[PDB]
This record gives sequence, C-alpha cells and structure tokens, in this order.
Amino acid sequence: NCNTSVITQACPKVSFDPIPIHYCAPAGYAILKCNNKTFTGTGPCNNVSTVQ
Amino acid sequence: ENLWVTVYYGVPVWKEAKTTLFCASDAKAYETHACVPTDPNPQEMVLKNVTENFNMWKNDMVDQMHEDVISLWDQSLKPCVKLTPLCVTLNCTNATASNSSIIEGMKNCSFNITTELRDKREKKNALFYKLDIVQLDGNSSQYRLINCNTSVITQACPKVSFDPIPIHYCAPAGYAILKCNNKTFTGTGPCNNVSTVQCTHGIKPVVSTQLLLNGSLAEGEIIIRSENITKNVKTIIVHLNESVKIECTRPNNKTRTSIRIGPGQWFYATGQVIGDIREAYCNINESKWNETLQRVSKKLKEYFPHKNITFQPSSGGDLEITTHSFNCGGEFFYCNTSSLFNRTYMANNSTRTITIHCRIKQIINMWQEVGRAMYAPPIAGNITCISNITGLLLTRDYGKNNTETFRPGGGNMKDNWRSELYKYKVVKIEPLGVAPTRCKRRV
Amino acid sequence: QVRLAQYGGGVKRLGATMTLSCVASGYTFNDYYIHWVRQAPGQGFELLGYIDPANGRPDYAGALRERLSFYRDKSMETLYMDLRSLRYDDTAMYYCVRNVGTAGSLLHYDHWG
Amino acid sequence: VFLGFLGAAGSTMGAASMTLTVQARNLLSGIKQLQARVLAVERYLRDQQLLGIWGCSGKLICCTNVPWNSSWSNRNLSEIWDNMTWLQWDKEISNYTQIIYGLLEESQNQQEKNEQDLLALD
Amino acid sequence: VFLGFLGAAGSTMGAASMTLTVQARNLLSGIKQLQARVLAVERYLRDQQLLGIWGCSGKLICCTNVPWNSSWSNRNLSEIWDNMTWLQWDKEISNYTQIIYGLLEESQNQQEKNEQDLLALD
Amino acid sequence: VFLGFLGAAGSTMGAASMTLTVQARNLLSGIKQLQARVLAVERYLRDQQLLGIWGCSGKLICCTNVPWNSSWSNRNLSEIWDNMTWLQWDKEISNYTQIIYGLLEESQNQQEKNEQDLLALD
Repeated sequence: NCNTSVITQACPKVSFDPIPIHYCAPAGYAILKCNNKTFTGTGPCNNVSTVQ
Repeated sequence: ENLWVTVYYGVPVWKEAKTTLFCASDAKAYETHACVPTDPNPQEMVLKNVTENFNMWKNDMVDQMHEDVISLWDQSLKPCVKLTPLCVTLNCTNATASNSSIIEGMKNCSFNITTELRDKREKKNALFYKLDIVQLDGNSSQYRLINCNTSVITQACPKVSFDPIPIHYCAPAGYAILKCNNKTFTGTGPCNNVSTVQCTHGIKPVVSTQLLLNGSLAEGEIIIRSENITKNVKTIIVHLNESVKIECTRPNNKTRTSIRIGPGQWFYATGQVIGDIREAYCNINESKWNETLQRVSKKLKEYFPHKNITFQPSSGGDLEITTHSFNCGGEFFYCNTSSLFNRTYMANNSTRTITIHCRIKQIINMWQEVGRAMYAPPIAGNITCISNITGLLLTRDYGKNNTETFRPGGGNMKDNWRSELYKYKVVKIEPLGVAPTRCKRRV
Repeated sequence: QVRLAQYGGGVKRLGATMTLSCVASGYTFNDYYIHWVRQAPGQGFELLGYIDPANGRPDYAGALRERLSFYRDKSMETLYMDLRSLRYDDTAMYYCVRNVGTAGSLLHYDHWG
Repeated sequence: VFLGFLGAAGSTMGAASMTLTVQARNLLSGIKQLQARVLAVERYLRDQQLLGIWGCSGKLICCTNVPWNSSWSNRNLSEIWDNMTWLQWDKEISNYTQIIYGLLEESQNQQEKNEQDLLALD
Repeated sequence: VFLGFLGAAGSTMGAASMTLTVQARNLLSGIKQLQARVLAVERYLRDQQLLGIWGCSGKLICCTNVPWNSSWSNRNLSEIWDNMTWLQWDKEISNYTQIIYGLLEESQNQQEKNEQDLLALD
Repeated sequence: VFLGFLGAAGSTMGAASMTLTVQARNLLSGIKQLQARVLAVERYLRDQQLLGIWGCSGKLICCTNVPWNSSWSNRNLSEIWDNMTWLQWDKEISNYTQIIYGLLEESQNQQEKNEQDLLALD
C-alpha cells in the first residue's frame, strides 16, 4: 500500500474491541420498537412498544 | 394628577450594538458555506417617518467579513499537499525553443527530487515564469523559488477551486437590520427612507485592485464617498452606475504535465507549449471609458471647487498595486494600466478600441500576510472571460498650487468589501419600557 | 516598549548617493505607516514623504520627486531610504517615526525614533 | 411566520400598543455559530422571568400600584402621547429608568406580605 | 423520573386528557452532544411561549372565546370523542391548524384591549 | 445587579422569606466554555416548571390544598419556626421530600378538572 498512501501503526498499548453500545433519544424524541415475531422488516406492526 | 406606572412589553425600540451574524448560502450549493445554513425568501418593508443615522466607516460587519473569508480559505486549503521537498537548487540553461525570452522557463529547468520508492532520487523538468524565480549569488545558472527562503508553499487541491459564490447574512434572534435607500447618500449621515429586511442581498468575495469588477452596480448617477475627519484621506471610493464592459484572453495553449511525490500526493506544473507565442491582452471601448471619466471628473470637482484635475499612473510597491490584479478561470493576472489614466481636465459607439498588455505569474501571496504563499496549477488550453467594472479606488498626492491630482491604489483588502456593505447597520431591540396611566385594580 | 533604531549615516562626500535605515520592533509591522522627517539646524522641520509597509506605496513631497526613493522588505521588518545627488543644503538630522491611523483617516505622530 | 416586523414603529404610542402582540414571537428560525442562539434564548428568558416579579407574566400590557412623580422629569403627555412617537420617549426617560425597578420590587413585596395569609386551604 | 410515558396513547380522548400531566415533565439535559441539548430547550420554549400568548400558560387545559365553524370540516364528535382515540384526530384537522391560531390572536388581543383600563392604581 | 446575595441566610425563616426577591434574579450568561451556561439555563427551567404545575408560577410564596401529616416527623414548630433557621430544616425533612411531590400532582389536577366546566365562552 505504499505506492498510494501512508501507513499507520496501531498503538501497542491500545486495542479497540467490541464493547456494546446503545442509544438514548434526546429530550422530546421517543423510540418505537415493534415486537411481532414474523415481521419482514417492512410494513405495519400490531404490538408496538416504547423504551427509554 | 395621580398617574401611575404602566409597564408595556415588546415595544419596538433599538440601540447600537455589535454581534455575530449567520451566513446563508444558495440552494444549489458549492458541492458553514458548503451546504448550509439554508436560503430564505427575502422581504423588505418600508416605514414612515423613521429617523436614524448611519456610518459606513464604523459599521461592525465589515470587520467580520475579513475573518470569515480568510478562515474559509484556510479551512479549504489546510489538508492539501505541501510542496516542501520540491524546494531545491535548479539548473536553468533553458534555451531549447525558437523564442524563450518571454518566459525563460523551459523544458528539455531540471532538478533532483524524490520519487515513489523514496530512497533513490530522480531527475525531472518543467516550466516556470521568471517572475516566480530569483537568481542565487555568484553563479548565474542557479535559481531558487522566490518564497522558499522564508516560508512553506502549499498547492491548491487539483479537484477543488473556490469561486465567487454570493453570500448574504441574517441577523440572529433579537437583532434587526436597517438598510436606508436614499439615492444621494454620501455614506455618512442621516437617512429619510429607512427600511428593514429579513437578510442582506448577495455579496461576492471578489478580489481585485485598481478597480472592483464583476460586482453589482449603483442605482442613480455616479457617487463619491470618503471619510470627513480630515481632507488627508486614505482611500476614496467612486461608485459607478454605467457598466463598462471588458474582455481578456490568454491565447497560448498550455499543456498539463505532472510529477508525483511516495507518500502518494501529486504535483502539477506546466509542460509543453502549443501554438504560436504571444502575450496576453485585453480590450476596451475608448468612448465609454473616456465618457465615464468625464462624468467622474465633473462630479469629482464638488469637493474641490476650482483647481485643475489630472490623472497619472500608480507608483511603486509590489505588483499587487502597480497594476490591475484580477483572476478568471483559476489563474491570476497583472495588467499595466498607464494608458488608461494619462488624462487631464480643467474648469469650463464602439470606435477607437484600446488594448493593454498583461502578464501572469504562478506563485501568489494573500494580499497582506507573509509565510503563506499559494501555488496554483496551470490550466491547459486557453482561457477567456468577459467582465465588467463598477468602481475605482483613488488616493491623492499633496495638493500643489492651482492643481490637484488623483492616482489609483487600494492594496488593502478591507476597502473592497467596504464598497458593498455600506448599506446595513445592525442593532438590538429592547422590548421593555414604562409609561404613566390611570387604570386601577378593582380587585 | 516599542523602539525604532537607526543605522548608517555619518559623513558623506558632496554629490554622492547616501542611505539610511530603520529597524522595527515587535509592535506590529502591517498595521501602521512610517514617515521620514528631517531638521536643518536652527530651522523648522519639514516632511519628505510616507511609505506604507503593507504593499510599498510611496508618496513624495512636491519638491523632491526626482531624487528620493523608498522601498521595504517585510521579511525582516526593515525600511531603506535612498537619497540621490546630495546637495550642500541637505545637511541635517533624519528621524523615523510611527503614525497611528484609522481605517479611513490619518492622525498625529506618537513614537519618534 | 414573519410579516410587518417593526411595522408600527413611528406611529402614535396608542395605536403602537395595539400592534405589540406580533413582535412577541421574535424567536424565529467558521464553527462558532452555536453561541448566537444561546444568547438569544438567554436574554429572552431574562425578561420573561423578570416580568414574573412585577405580576405581569401573562399580560403583554400591565399596570401596577406605584405612583408617578416629577423627579423623573414631567410632561403633560395627554397630547404628547400621540406626537413624540416611541423612539423619542425612550431617550427622554432612559436616564431614570434604572431607578424605577427599585420601586416595583418594594411595592410587590409589600403586596406579598399581605398575600402570605391568603392562598390555600381545604 | 420516568414511567408510563406515552402510556395513555390509544385510549379515549376523555381519559387520555386525565393523564396529560405526567409527560409535561419531559425536559432534561462525538462532539455534537451540545447541539442536541440546546435543541430541547429551544423546542420547549417555542411551544411554551405560545400558550403565554393565548392566555393559558397557567393551565394544562384551557379555553378562549372563539366559536367553532364548519370551514374546518364538521362532525358530531360527541361520539367520535371516544371512537377515534387521538392519533386519527391529528391527521383529520391538521390541514387547518395553522389557520386557527389567527382567530386566537385577535380574540385574546381584544380581551386585553378591554382589560387595558382596569388594572392598577392607588 | 448584585448585592446581599445569600445575605439573610441564618436568620428566622419568617424574615428570611421577606428577602426572596434579592436572590430570585440570579440568571446570567479551555474552549468548551458554553457547557456551563446551558447547564444553568436548563437547571432554572427545570426547577421553574414544577411551580407551573403546582399553580405557583407568579407567586414566590404559594399555598395549595393538601393537608400536612406527621408521617414526615412532627414538631410544634409554632416557636421552632423562629429558632432552627433554614439550613437545619432542610436536613430534617429532606428524607421525605421526594414523596411530597406525589401529593401535589393530584392537588392542582383535580382543581383544573373541576374548572374544566368553566373556562371560556361568549
């Protein structure tokens, strides 16, 4: 890759790894979830729900 | 008798102040300026019996624009590749064409430089204009880039070219903008046709000297504005209404050639030259220009009741002021203007074309700073741009005897924007007040 | 705090070219003008001309436009003056003065050199 | 929603007061632009809380019990009310305005002294 | 403090109104976080000040003197008050809401005009 | 404007209550300096909204209709009101304060429900 770009080395004392991340809506916004277990990923739901 | 306090709310009234302003961009954007804030629908309302004063020499937003433009330029150019490794000794025999004296940079200078595999050097060659080169001491065959003894040189990103997209400002919540519309206003004093708007109209960040071009035009007849603390003014602005057209061209065909600097960023230059060699030039209609000058002279005498008036070309300084400077297409120009100002006067429709011969150089400096020279890549082919002028910048010598004289200047980039934001003055509203009345509670 | 020092000068031969110089101090080089003023012994002053450091514009008194010359070099905050064909009546002191100024007008001098 | 902003300016104070309600809605719409909005909301919230002291939070027009006096200059004003228009009035009285707030606080406080015994039970 | 948020949604408008007060408390708080927070404050204040204009900031339920009319469509609604829950009502009348505010402004303003003469003295 | 801030602290609660306006006026205002100001603004708004819920937006001193009870500890307080000064009272009752708000929620809600039948008409 040196014909085209510079190369950077991971810092030896550091290693990013899959720490879970979850999102919280800001004040005034609300999140809807849906829970029907046959949902195709598009279309209406009939077991709507809301979460923090 | 027995009048008691009533406290009204929101009443219209304002006071002087200064505050940061939002900047809005056109919908079909450039592809804080690039995409947003969005473009509103402008409005303007006229008001009766509104009394207010203006001062075009003190108004705040003039200063702000200076920061905005430079900050935008730096934000745009910051990541582009530096040219530091290119700055080394050059060998410039350069006599390989039937005519070279016009440019003196030729193919076939040559210099050692690094290449892809780093640890082995290579030899190349390209063109330059002697105005971008200087000679070292003793050996007249060695040359150095002009600004490298003092600074680093940055290259405009080849896929990018900022250009005069208009920008207009909107006051933030709580402040209001006043405009004035009297057509004989000198730029300082009271107005009697005050007005208020959502936002200002378009303004372009155009850069030029000895005259301002591609800008808007005046409404009434020509106007002259200046400070009035003392006759010994710095810069007098003259504002036109009659637009005088101008054209310029760069006939030769430039050939683009390139080198690439491992770690993998490309560098551009000028290579082969195609076509017969000629010098760049421009054209003007003598009738229109001399008529405009006549009108200016017959307005100019108002502040100078009885002395003779005579024009003469600028004197001294770097090329940024001895000549006209403007850019079309993506390359810069410098044009001697002695012929266009050698005139005189005293108290009491396309024939006769005039031509002026110019030069173009590559390396540029932001018109005040040091240490930040910009380098532009050559444009292949030929460039031609129509254009029109709208005003002039005049400074005056020591008045002697029965004669007075003006000469063209304007190297300070502040004045250019001073000539298109003379309108607006920004103020804050004070929505609270008091008054007496007689109402009683009756609880 | 702000200083303006001079070099050169000394004796010169009649009819010869001569030089002077000012070196600026760290106030700011792009925000002020510069003037040259000279004083014959036992005589009132007079002014020569003023050179802006920004772009290099000169402007000369009406009595000397053939002989004087200015130019600057912002790289080291320096200003050079050339005076050609000295005459006997030019013997005098030479100063080097700053000049406050607004965006639209000039005013007094403050820090003589 | 924007029209006639500052429109009634220059008119008689009477009619001027008839047009106040529109402009009460004036909260419409480098990398330093976030500060502007905060300043606007801060200064608006300053006044829309200061008016909570003089007993006029829900009243774009309000009286309260403190008598006028001539130490703040004096005018007939039964006819100048329709002549001087607002801007002139502001400059006329501004010199004493900062004093007036002190009067309002004291009167409101002595009102609240009586209020203390008169607010809620079963 | 958080519970039952959006809980009553879908119920009859009658009972739904009985549960309003809980959600009125919904106001809290890379490098873009600061912009989201200030957006909440701006959003809240904008809609809060409007109820100040319409003389209703002191109540979560309010009225004002402007009569309904059929130009905004018309229904019995003494039975639709229970059938349509709330979500449907929004899409049923939203097309005219921006018109409705104009009626409120003038009515409240003339109310205050009448009040102008009856507020405070000795 | 700044003077006597926190001045009356430590005195009798009675007189202390006679000095609230002095400290009611306290709204004001590295490179992340904007963070603190927004915190103050939102803190003020949060602690203000509750006094809008309990029907006390325009009353620095307010009552409401909920009886006191001894489950929160009890004192004679007809004389300790002038003795313990305020700081001690805070720690005395703080343990139960968060419960109290629940009582207040229904207090204004039932009043508003009752008034629902009379809010505005011709």
